[PDB]
Amino acid sequence: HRKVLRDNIQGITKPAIRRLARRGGVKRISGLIYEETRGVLKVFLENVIRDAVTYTEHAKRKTVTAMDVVYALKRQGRTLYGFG
Amino acid sequence: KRHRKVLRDNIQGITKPAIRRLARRGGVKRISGLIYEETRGVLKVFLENVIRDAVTYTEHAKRKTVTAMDVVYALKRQGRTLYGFGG
Amino acid sequence: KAKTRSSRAGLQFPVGRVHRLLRKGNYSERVGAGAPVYLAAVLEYLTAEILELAGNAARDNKKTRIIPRHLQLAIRNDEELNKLLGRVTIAQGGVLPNIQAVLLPK
Amino acid sequence: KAKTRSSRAGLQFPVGRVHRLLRKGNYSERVGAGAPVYLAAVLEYLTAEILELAGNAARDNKKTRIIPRHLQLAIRNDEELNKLLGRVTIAQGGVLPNIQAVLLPK
Amino acid sequence: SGHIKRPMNAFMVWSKIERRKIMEQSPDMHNAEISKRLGKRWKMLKDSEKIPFIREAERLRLKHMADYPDYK
Amino acid sequence: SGHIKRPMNAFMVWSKIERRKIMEQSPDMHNAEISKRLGKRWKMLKDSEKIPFIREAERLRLKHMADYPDYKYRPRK
Amino acid sequence: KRSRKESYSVYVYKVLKQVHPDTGISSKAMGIMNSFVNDIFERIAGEASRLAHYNKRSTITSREIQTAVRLLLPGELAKHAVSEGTKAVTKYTSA
Amino acid sequence: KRSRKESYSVYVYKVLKQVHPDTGISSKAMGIMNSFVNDIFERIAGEASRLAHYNKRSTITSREIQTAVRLLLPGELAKHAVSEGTKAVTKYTSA
Amino acid sequence: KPHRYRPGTVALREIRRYQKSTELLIRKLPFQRLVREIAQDFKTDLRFQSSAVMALQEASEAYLVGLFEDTNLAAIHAKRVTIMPKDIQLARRIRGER
Amino acid sequence: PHRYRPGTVALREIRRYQKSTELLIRKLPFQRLVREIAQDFKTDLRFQSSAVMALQEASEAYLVGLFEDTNLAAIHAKRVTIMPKDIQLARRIRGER
DNA sequence: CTAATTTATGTTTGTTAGCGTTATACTATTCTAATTCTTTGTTTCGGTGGTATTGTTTATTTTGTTCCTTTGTGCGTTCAGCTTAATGCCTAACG
DNA sequence: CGTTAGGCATTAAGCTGAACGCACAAAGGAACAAAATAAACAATACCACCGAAACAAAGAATTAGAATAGTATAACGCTAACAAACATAAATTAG
Repeated sequence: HRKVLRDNIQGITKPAIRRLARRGGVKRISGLIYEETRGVLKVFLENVIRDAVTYTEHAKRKTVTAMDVVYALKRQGRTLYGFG
Repeated sequence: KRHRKVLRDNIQGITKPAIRRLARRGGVKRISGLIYEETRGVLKVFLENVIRDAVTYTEHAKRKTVTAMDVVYALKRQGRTLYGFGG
Repeated sequence: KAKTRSSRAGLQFPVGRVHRLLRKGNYSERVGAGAPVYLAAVLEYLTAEILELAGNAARDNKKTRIIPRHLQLAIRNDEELNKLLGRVTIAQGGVLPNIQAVLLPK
Repeated sequence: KAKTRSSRAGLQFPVGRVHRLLRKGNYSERVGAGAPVYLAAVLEYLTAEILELAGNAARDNKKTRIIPRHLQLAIRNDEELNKLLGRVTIAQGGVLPNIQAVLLPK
Repeated sequence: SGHIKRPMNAFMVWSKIERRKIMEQSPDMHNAEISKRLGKRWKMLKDSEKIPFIREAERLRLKHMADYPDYK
Repeated sequence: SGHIKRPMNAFMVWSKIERRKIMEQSPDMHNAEISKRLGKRWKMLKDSEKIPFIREAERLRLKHMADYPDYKYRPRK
Repeated sequence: KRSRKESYSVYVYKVLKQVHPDTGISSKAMGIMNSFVNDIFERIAGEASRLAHYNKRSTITSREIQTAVRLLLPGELAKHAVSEGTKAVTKYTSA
Repeated sequence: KRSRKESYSVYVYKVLKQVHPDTGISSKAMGIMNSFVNDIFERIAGEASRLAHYNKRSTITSREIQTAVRLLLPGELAKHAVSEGTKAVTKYTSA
Repeated sequence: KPHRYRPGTVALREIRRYQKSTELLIRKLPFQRLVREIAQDFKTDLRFQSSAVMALQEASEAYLVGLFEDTNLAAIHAKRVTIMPKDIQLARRIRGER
Repeated sequence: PHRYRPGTVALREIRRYQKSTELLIRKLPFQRLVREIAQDFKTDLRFQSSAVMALQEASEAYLVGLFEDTNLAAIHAKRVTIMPKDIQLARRIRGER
């Protein structure tokens, strides 16, 4: 069950970025939007995941629940409704 | 030429040079003439918010005056904490 | 014969549970007896305001269930509930459908 | 002979006062004895980081006093102290002097 | 619990009966290795040997569409 | 305009006559610095030198109470 | 014989049947309503706690809750909630 | 015979004389440092309280403070502060 | 001769149907792989609940949709429709992000 | 006569006021405005002088933050000036409308 | 410049790590199903550069307008010590 | 899981003298501010374009779903033993 991962930021694809953009009301999307949006997503996930990891490592636990992700998003001021 | 006095309209007290200075502090090279009234309204609603919160604070304590700590606590809740006026 | 505290106030939310959560939430050492009655009152009124607009949205959509798309619609269409829940996002809620007028053709 | 708890840790901030504020701040029912020593340590280090940059700013300005303009300069010029105090404004502090490069003439 | 299950395809019922066969002939065998061997043998079968299983799966598909015609 | 002015105390009449003195002896002097210096000198005066001014202010106070005996301060908006 | 989840799920349904008898509700929307109830409870109790601390009050009474309601809830929601609350305490004290 | 203001004014000056012996400080900057100390104390104690609640711990020990320090303070400030803290508890426990 | 639409004509219909629909627009498995890729660097060998990755996906989609709304506001303000990365950096800068 | 170029005095005032930490709002008119607005919420509301000083300081900070964001938005749109649409955008993106 | 506020010692107590067990959801595997991402060839349209008009800001001078910093006095507001009823928390019981 | 009857010990309403805070008297240029103006440079209106993004069809390649087994792990309950609150005597310190 040991494994290392790499290059998973290409897994969030460009016609899957275009749908997140066209939900927000965007009518035209340039070509260089994608890597910048992937980096924005990367730093946001890095902040919230580091917060969740510190939350779960304080509890002497080994898995990541959804409640800790909710607390991590609460600490950034983006509260999530729907998980407890 | 002759001085003009207008009843009430306290928002108007915030003069036009005292707003050009606020924008020069912000690093602004040019200000159009339609900015002063909009900035007056912005300042008005900001003070309306903070003052209403501080009034509810000092009214909960049954105090007729508005101390500084009440303004600190009213500004803390909007995400703009004041340093220097006591905790 | 004795009657419950939730219906002593004539409400639905349990006064005892909010009293217990105010105690064990570590907000003060003591808590007044009017505090949970008030808090349950404002809570029940608040969820009444949510569910009434949600039912009107779902009946406006010719549906019979409340899915969270209806909750997001009922919250984002309001003015003074949008200020209460402006930062909060909603799971599986979607957005309020509105398109900028310059994007639309003439 | 007995020695104070602030210098038991070899610090300046009083362990007893932060212990009392953790007690009376109503954060928990109990509090560990290492909590105030840790909190005073991080606090003293934090104000050391502030005052060192403030003294370097005031000595850089050929002044001998710390006015809050120096504190605002020392906080806004830093990277990881600007994130701690990004929302906080400073009384009589002024701004960090920086002008956009397109406003400046060529 | 009310959950409608997916209908079985050819390989699932084939591996079901053949795994029951292997578990009644062989003791002390781990099922992941069983399924590895069953996939290996199913890929070395000729297509001439699979038409009963795919036809039976097609019968389950027509039974499923006749049982739920407005299903999506 | 009908507005009753406040009566002068000791320091106001003292600074009035002494500021007139300074303005007849010194040209090109700003009045804020004048008043700063006048407050400084009034706080380094001994109390033995101020009794005429406080007594004159007390005479103005008794003249004010004899001029308006039914007077009470009423702040308005 | 599982330990039971303490939640506000029944009372949201009771309120819904008081206000809307015909329409049903999902389960995930009920979880959303539970999370919303807990969020608002946390907001109001936190403001009441810090108000009792700013006035050095060791007891949170209904005044602090009323002030916190006037603080958080904007617009007519504030006065509607205060009217509901005072109606509730008058009901609770009259009995 | 006035009642006395409990504040952190002396210890900021002690730290300043430890770190910068020549330069003085104003009074309003000392008030700013007092407000900053109280702000950071509130942030750290609030995160420690909510962490003890999320784990159902009734006792705030140094672990919660350490986790909250790693939460709030970004960059190298976090590990520098943790090293200072562990140095402090090793000093306090060795004595 | 096949019939072709115009650029933008299909885009409004897509905007409407995605504003109406409430599902997630990025697949769950690449998000699982990316979350497990990122969370190696803080502590290796973490198990992620499916509900946790779903909650992260919900908040991720919400954050990016809000950021793209602000991006469209800024690009419209500069009299553009085609958004650009400087609009993203601006809308992050104004927001208090960086 | 030798008048300066348009903006050079503005630049010198930019550097002077940014180098300065002074309060740019006169105290009496701000006192009048504060005691005029606060009467609408409650009557007989005297203010401490520190409270109105704090309000003036915080409004100065809020406005200079609003104005640096405004100038960011105006520079982004290839404009040196400030128009009120920039203030609208900077208040909208900050999530204050 | 001496009250007062932190520090130390022993006691109770109530919290928590250690341990066992077990259940339970997690991870991996292998199949089909479906669906959607990427390539490649149109096609059409919006960001960007370049020029010209205009409209409005700025910098300046003149002329009012105010302000500012100084101490004592009057009056309204708050606060702190002391009284005193209110009340909420704990226990025992009940449903 | 939720409610209810009596102590008691803590806590907010009540009250008064006292201390705080603020306005304001004169002054008188200083510093500020409003108003009118020359014009100069910035906003903007318009036009061309070209390459950049959208659209489409095909296939590939990926995810979805399910059965399933192991399986690390997490969530239950006893138990000790340990650490923290509490009662009571110095001390230094500090506003």
